[PDB]
Amino acid sequence: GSHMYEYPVFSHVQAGMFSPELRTFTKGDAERWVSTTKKASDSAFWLEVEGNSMTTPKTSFPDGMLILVDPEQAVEPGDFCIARLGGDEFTFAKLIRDSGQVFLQPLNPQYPMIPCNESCSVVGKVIASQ
Ligand SMILES: [Ca+2]
Ligand SMILES: [Ca+2]
Ligand SMILES: [Ca+2]
Ligand SMILES: [Ca+2]
Repeated sequence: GSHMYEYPVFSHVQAGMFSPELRTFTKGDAERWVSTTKKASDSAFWLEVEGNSMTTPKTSFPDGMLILVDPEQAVEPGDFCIARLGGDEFTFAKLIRDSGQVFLQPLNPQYPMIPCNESCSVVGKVIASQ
């Protein structure tokens, strides 16, 4: 007699003009809720992938896919995550170790890898998709 879960879907828009991979949360409550078997913290939420920066040329997050983000789970190289850059804008990428260096790597080679040091902090771990 297990249980299923449903988390809020949060909206976000392109942060800049020529950087679609950079997002910003929109003002407003959640209007949509998506279910999953994935047990997560009460801070967890979904984000709709909008674009192809995470679409591979076999893990791949095509445009339109929903991803479950849990701010309460620890992230390490190898995990996919949401990272805040600058303090207000965020991006969805794989956290990796490039020759010992920590970078955010989009799955679509067309987008640049970004260092995660000072103006970079992890928002949450991606733990599921729909
Ligand atoms: Ca909590
Ligand atoms: Ca779309
Ligand atoms: Ca570990
Ligand atoms: Ca899935």
